Amino acid sequence: SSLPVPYTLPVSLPVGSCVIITGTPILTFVKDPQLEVNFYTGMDEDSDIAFQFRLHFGHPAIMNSCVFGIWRYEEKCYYLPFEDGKPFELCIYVRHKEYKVMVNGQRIYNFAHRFPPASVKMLQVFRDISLTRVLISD
Amino acid sequence: SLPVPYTLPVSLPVGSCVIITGTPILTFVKDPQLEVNFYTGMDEDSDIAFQFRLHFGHPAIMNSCVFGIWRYEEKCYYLPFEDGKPFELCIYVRHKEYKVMVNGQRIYNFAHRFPPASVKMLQVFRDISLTRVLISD
Repeated sequence: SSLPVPYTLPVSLPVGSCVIITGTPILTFVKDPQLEVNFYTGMDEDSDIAFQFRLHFGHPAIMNSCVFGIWRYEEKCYYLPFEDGKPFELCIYVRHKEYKVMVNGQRIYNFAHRFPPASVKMLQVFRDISLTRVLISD
Repeated sequence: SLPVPYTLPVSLPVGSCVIITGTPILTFVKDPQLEVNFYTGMDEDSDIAFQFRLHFGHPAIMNSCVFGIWRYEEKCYYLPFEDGKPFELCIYVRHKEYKVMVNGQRIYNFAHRFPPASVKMLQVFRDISLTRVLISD
């Protein structure tokens, strides 16, 4: 039913295209389960990354003390309410000057291009997910 | 709805529990959170023995890697549901630690950095409407 993880795919992502990534979080093996998506400008692991998207599936909780006006050593964890992950659709739409990032149809960010979109040659998707679909749409 | 910020003189001996209930407010700021401070005095310039900050959204972090060097991170929070479901935060005072529970789930044991007797004031604020604040034992 799925795709191997890590998943690597040569891609062309011109303006007007969209990367659609769907899957289910795996919340049972690591304390800070996350999704990582990389857009590489070449085919090697050596090459530059035009755009990395990392999404944490938990809620960060940060604890600390303030002594003599100075915050001290931070202690952090990720709160995971439900123990099954909510299936997600990540959509990265390529606009002329930005990537428009949507999670479950909700726009969360507009990331201004730091390389021309045509520089992207390869997509990588990995970490704490069961991968269902990866496609490039228009 | 209790006023926010909510500040309360408290005594938190071993065996007590701070119970805070409310519902997140997700519509005014991009990174809605809950902040709870245990102060060691009544002044706002008092020391904080324990702060608990919870982000109601999911952090998403974006960056580029150029010449092998990660560059400037851009961060945002994904806020699903519709609005946040109500929450219960329980901070149990044990002999050596606070046991932090969210919605009945123990998420963290924070070792005391001050004797719990040092705590004199509780403050609860940021992006919540507050329903109850009580100290039980």
